[PDB]
Amino acid sequence: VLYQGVNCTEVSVAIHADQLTPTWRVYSTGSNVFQTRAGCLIGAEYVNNSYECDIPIGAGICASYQTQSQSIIAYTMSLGAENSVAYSN
Amino acid sequence: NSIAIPTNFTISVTTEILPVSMTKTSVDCTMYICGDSTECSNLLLQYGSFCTQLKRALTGIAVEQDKNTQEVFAQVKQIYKTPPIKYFGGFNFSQILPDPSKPSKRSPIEDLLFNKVTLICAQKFNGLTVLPPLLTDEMIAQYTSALLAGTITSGWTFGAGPALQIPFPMQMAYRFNGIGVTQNVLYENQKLIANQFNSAIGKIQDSLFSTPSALGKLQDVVNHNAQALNTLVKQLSSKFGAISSVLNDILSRLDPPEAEVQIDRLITGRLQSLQTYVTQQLIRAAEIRASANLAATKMSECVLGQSKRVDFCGKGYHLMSFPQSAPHGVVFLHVTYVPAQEKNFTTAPAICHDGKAHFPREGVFVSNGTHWFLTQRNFYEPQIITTDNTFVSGNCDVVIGIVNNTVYDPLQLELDSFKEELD
Amino acid sequence: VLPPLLTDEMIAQYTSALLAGTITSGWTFGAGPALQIPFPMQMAYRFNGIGVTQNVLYENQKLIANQFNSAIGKIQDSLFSTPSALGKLQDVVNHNAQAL
Amino acid sequence: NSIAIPTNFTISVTTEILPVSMTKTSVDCTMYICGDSTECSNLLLQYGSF
Amino acid sequence: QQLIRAAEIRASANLAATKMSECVLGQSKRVDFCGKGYHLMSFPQSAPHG
Amino acid sequence: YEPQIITTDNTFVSGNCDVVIGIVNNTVYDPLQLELDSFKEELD
Ligand SMILES: *[C@@H]1O[C@H](CO)[C@@H](O[C@@H]2O[C@H](CO)[C@@H](O[C@@H]3O[C@H](CO)[C@@H](O)[C@H](O)[C@@H]3O)[C@H](O)[C@H]2NC(C)=O)[C@H](O)[C@H]1NC(C)=O
Ligand SMILES: *[C@@H]1O[C@H](CO)[C@@H](O[C@@H]2O[C@H](CO)[C@@H](O[C@@H]3O[C@H](CO)[C@@H](O)[C@H](O)[C@@H]3O)[C@H](O)[C@H]2NC(C)=O)[C@H](O)[C@H]1NC(C)=O
Ligand SMILES: *[C@@H]1O[C@H](CO)[C@@H](O[C@@H]2O[C@H](CO)[C@@H](O[C@@H]3O[C@H](CO)[C@@H](O)[C@H](O)[C@@H]3O)[C@H](O)[C@H]2NC(C)=O)[C@H](O)[C@H]1NC(C)=O
Ligand SMILES: *[C@@H]1O[C@H](CO)[C@@H](O[C@@H]2O[C@H](CO)[C@@H](O)[C@H](O)[C@H]2NC(C)=O)[C@H](O)[C@H]1NC(C)=O
Ligand SMILES: *[C@@H]1O[C@H](CO)[C@@H](O[C@@H]2O[C@H](CO)[C@@H](O)[C@H](O)[C@H]2NC(C)=O)[C@H](O)[C@H]1NC(C)=O
Ligand SMILES: *[C@@H]1O[C@H](CO)[C@@H](O[C@@H]2O[C@H](CO)[C@@H](O)[C@H](O)[C@H]2NC(C)=O)[C@H](O)[C@H]1NC(C)=O
Ligand SMILES: *[C@@H]1O[C@H](CO)[C@@H](O)[C@H](O)[C@H]1NC(C)=O
Ligand SMILES: *[C@@H]1O[C@H](CO)[C@@H](O)[C@H](O)[C@H]1NC(C)=O
Ligand SMILES: *[C@@H]1O[C@H](CO)[C@@H](O)[C@H](O)[C@H]1NC(C)=O
Repeated sequence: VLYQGVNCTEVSVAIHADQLTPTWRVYSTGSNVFQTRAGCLIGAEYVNNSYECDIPIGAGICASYQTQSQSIIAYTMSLGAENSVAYSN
Repeated sequence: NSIAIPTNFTISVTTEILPVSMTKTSVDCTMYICGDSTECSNLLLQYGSFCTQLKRALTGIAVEQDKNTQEVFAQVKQIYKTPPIKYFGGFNFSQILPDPSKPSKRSPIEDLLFNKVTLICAQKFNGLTVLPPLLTDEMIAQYTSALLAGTITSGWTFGAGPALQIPFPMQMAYRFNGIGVTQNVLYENQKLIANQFNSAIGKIQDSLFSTPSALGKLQDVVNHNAQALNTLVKQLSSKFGAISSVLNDILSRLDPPEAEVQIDRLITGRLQSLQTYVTQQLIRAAEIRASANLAATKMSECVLGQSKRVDFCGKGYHLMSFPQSAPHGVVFLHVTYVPAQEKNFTTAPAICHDGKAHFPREGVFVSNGTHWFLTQRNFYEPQIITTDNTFVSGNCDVVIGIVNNTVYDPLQLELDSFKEELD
Repeated sequence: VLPPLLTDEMIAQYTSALLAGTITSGWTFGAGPALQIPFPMQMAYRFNGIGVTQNVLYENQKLIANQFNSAIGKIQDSLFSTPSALGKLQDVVNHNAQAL
Repeated sequence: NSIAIPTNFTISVTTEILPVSMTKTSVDCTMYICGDSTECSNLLLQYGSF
Repeated sequence: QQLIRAAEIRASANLAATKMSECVLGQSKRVDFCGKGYHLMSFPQSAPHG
Repeated sequence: YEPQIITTDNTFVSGNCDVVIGIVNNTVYDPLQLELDSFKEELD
């Protein structure tokens, strides 16, 4: 889930205080809470590896279901492979 | 019988600014109409799926805006990089290429464009939110850099197959042949052309920096979105015939029946305000889509190619274009060939030699008062009239306005140089 | 109803300028300064553009001029005779009138 | 192995008609809804900036 | 309704301007863009609202 | 890629050697002169 426009600290506090309006809870264990510019993403593990975008989240960040068993992984999307052109005179 | 032919030329750079994307908004329909009020929400349920339709319309717009950005900028198969030595025949691209010394890795022109146009939605935070773009400004800058590196090092090859390196002056030589000017014009005048290009780019920076209205097309989009949201928020203060604009006061003083009447008046007014806002956003989205489709077409035909369409890629004969990223849009720098310093020459449709009509193969017959020469149409370069430069079709009498002049056949003179006496 | 910013005379002047430019300079005036060229040579270049050699125009110049003049006369007869020829503009006028 | 090639040609002129502009209109909102009526205008003010 | 009509007229005007630039001020290789046949040249004429 | 011999028919001449930046030295073959040479120049 993505809580849009909110800090992960505010969401965590609202969870601990039993203030958040929806009554469902995501496990929200270690490494599954990641702060994006779009909002607080809970239930996805951020990886440094960049991959092509699958499910867009926002502000450059995408997520997909990957084998690492499998889980939902959040990542910064790749724009393409690099190709340095052998330019010369 | 009078034709004017350029004896010089100017390399000109013009700027075209196009919107690509619109601010992506979302609305919590229930919070806007019936914020923190159960009674109002229950009355709102009797109007059917209006909030659902409004949500779908705004979601569709947001997705469309990401589609527009993706279609305009993500047109390159690979992220291309320039060589470590920024030497391209004497052409200076340092003002359009990314500057590695600054964060965001944008070019000087892109920084100017970003500075001229003006995360947490502290303002208008009444159930109205703004979603970030899917691609960040850095990602757009990377696509622009890849497109520039591709164009500079590979010309149009990378846009229709694999990227193939070519020296930049030869890329220009082919672009000159495209407009209809021979390669030797570029090579003999290569330094002049590079100097005119560099001057034109400096003028682009001075023009955009000096004139505050240069980017009005993008600022108008930002301002119209701001006005639409300021109006939508302002409408919450209207009473629409109710005793009060605040639902909490209506519920605080009145019993359910009267509160329901006053709330229905407010629900009707707020719902009309949201329906108007969404309709306006859909119309604006259609306009932005058309602009984004034009920008993508120009990206493909002006930057990844060379276009023969008049005024499509700027005024003059098109040579090449360079994209630059801008907030909510794209700026194209169009490099064109502009004829200059024309001279008036006498012309003729054909030359009569020995009863035969000679026509130019690739050029125009001109006369400098006393002598006839063949020149290319877009650049004065007189050449001797020969059997290689012209073709023969029909007799002399048929062409209207035909003139008498010698057509030189190199073969016969060469044969005459070889002794005909034999003994 | 607000008047247009450009009057019908101003639009006619722009059209006349465009016709004078095209007729006397071909495409040169649209991408740089206007350069005069004799009209038959402008057509010769237009023929090369489509992929027909210049001698076809010059040998058949009178036929081409006659066909052009005939076609223009036919344009006037077609537009004058058929009341529906301009429906695309009349529909705009009618839709604005219906809306008001 | 058969190709057809023109031996003659015709110069043709066709007509294309395109709209460019629409009648420019303006509306006095207050006069249309509440013409020459102060009481109606005062009620109209409660609907906000329509 | 006027905004929707304005969008349609804008699209038409943009097409007319493109045709003015590519058909009248140039020569176009685009099939059927500047009429049927191989394009030679075009001439504009003013008309009410178009 | 389709390599061909550099000839006076494949290329055109404009200006002298010195003006072009990066010009290289290579033979340009003129078929006419070789053909002429095949036709006996001795005459006797
Ligand atoms: C390609 O062009 C750039 C400029 O367009 C050349 O780099 C240097 O850019 C600065 C821009 O600021 C030029 O002016 C400088 O301005 C500051 C004040 O802003 C002043 O304190 C400096 O003394 C200088 O005047 C600078 O002149 C320019 N360099 C030169 C040699 O003119 C870049 O060198 C060009 N690349 C090549 C390969 O020529
Ligand atoms: C075609 O036009 C170009 C310009 O559009 C001509 O090049 C220009 O030639 C003039 C005179 O030679 C240059 O002016 C000189 O500039 C130097 C700069 O240091 C200055 O010291 C001199 O006192 C004088 O002002 C001008 O800069 C130059 N422009 C460029 C861009 O190089 C060219 O000669 C013309 N060719 C023909 C055949 O007409
Ligand atoms: C190619 O086609 C054109 C027409 O599209 C041919 O020109 C036409 O030739 C005929 C016969 O020579 C002309 O008809 C004659 O017109 C005169 C007018 O005074 C009339 O008195 C005669 O009794 C007869 O009707 C016709 O007008 C003419 N069309 C034009 C526009 O000039 C041309 O000959 C054809 N060429 C070839 C090689 O097939
Ligand atoms: C037209 O051009 C021709 C050749 O381009 C000019 O003739 C040359 O003029 C120069 C003048 O210094 C002489 O040195 C050459 O020997 C001339 N060559 C020939 C073949 O005549 C001619 O003068 C030019 N005329 C005008 C009016 O510009
Ligand atoms: C080009 O030269 C030819 C001759 O080679 C000219 O033809 C002559 O024109 C005169 C005009 O009075 C006639 O009397 C001769 O009988 C013609 N001779 C031939 C062989 O045709 C022709 O007029 C010249 N054209 C121009 C424009 O000067
Ligand atoms: C191409 O060949 C010419 C000679 O035919 C070279 O010109 C000579 O260059 C040397 C360089 O030191 C000079 O000393 C000679 O005086 C030049 N002679 C002439 C007649 O110009 C030219 O440099 C060669 N070019 C290349 C790239 O090798
Ligand atoms: C969230 O709050 C912490 C509090 O220390 C702050 O450091 C962080 O920058 C905040 N992030 C956002 C996105 O608001
Ligand atoms: C191209 O030539 C210039 C001449 O100054 C030189 O500095 C540059 O290094 C050359 N490029 C390569 C790739 O050798
Ligand atoms: C064109 O050149 C001729 C001389 O060749 C001159 O008489 C005429 O006035 C010139 N026209 C213009 C517009 O420069």
